[PDB]
Amino acid sequence: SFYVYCKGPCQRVQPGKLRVQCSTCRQATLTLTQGPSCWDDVLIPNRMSGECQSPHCPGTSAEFFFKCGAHPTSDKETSVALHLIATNSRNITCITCTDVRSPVLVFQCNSRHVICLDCFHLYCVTRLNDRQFVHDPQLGYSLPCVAGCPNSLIKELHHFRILGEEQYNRYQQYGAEECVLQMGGVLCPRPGCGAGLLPEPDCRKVTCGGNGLGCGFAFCRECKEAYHEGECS
Amino acid sequence: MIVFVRFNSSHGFPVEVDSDTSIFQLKEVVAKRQGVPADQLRVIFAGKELRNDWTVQNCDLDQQSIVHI
Amino acid sequence: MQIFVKTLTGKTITLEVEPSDTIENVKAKIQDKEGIPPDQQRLIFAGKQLEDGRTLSDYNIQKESTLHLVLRLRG
Ligand SMILES: [Zn+2]
Ligand SMILES: [Zn+2]
Ligand SMILES: [Zn+2]
Ligand SMILES: [Zn+2]
Ligand SMILES: [Zn+2]
Ligand SMILES: [Zn+2]
Repeated sequence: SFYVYCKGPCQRVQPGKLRVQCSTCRQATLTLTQGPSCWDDVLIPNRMSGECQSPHCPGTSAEFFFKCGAHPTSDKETSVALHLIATNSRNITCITCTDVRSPVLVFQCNSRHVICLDCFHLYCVTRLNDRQFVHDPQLGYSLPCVAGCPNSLIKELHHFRILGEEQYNRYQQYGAEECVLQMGGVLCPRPGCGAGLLPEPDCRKVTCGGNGLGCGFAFCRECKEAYHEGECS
Repeated sequence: MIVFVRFNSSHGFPVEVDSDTSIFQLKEVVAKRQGVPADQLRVIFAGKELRNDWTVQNCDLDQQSIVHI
Repeated sequence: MQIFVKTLTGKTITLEVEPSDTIENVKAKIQDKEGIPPDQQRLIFAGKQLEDGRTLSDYNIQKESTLHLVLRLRG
């Protein structure tokens, strides 16, 4: 079975359904020439093909979508696929707690390590609050295998939906902050602000209020106090 | 059980069926509602055309899923 | 569909978008609402900078999800 995050009404990880529409008219009228064999076939856009059987449309490209399977859903009531999550049919023990639960998340390390969702939730809630998530300019704010295996950063960041709503929003906040900093940017030091700013690297003067997006504070990026001439302190 | 039909992208309408109900039976009942021939109708579900001889059970149609007739 | 754009201050803007709207397209609508020139805008989702050429669907951004906005300063 496949698993998705249903944002409503389930607000949880649920078994999902795979469906397909024509990429041009966005209607489930396309008949596939062949069935999908791998995740890439359904995840990478325009990868598979067929004929949209609505006459006025010369539909060629197939667009796969996923729905929650726990209740009836409309055609456009889509959920994000959590492709790392799998039914634990073979009763593989969790790499962390050693217990058997279903479903489980499978890391894309060489050892394909398996973690239960309780422990994954735990791994995530622990690393975020300790600022131990990793920034990759290619992937974003992610976590590797809990075992610390190389090249194991989670690519689909919707997996962090297991954090729950509030912690998920915090995750996204923290990730955006980290993105700014890794790009050589600054967060405004004024209390109640904290706007993400990306000045030229040469500039010491950073001004935060033109369109209402800023607080107008002009500060020195080094000492983070009001802009001054010469050396700090 | 109920199956929703989108006739030529029209707003889905419910149709009551059984496990034993065939595709042509559904084609007929829809043809009557739309007053058209059942022979001009094609049923599309999960990127596949459903053949007349297939039943609802055989097609693994879940409660209140949608076909594109 | 409805998505949200938030600054790191928590200031929130609501946009009406399609999954097919490019990141460039999302950046525009923001100018229409708040008057921020698109060139000054950088959009981020889950800590990943969004590239103009790409669509919301490329990042699997769902209805009612949030993008983060930060500003480039020329000085
Ligand atoms: Zn659901
Ligand atoms: Zn089409
Ligand atoms: Zn565990
Ligand atoms: Zn591993
Ligand atoms: Zn500020
Ligand atoms: Zn200074």
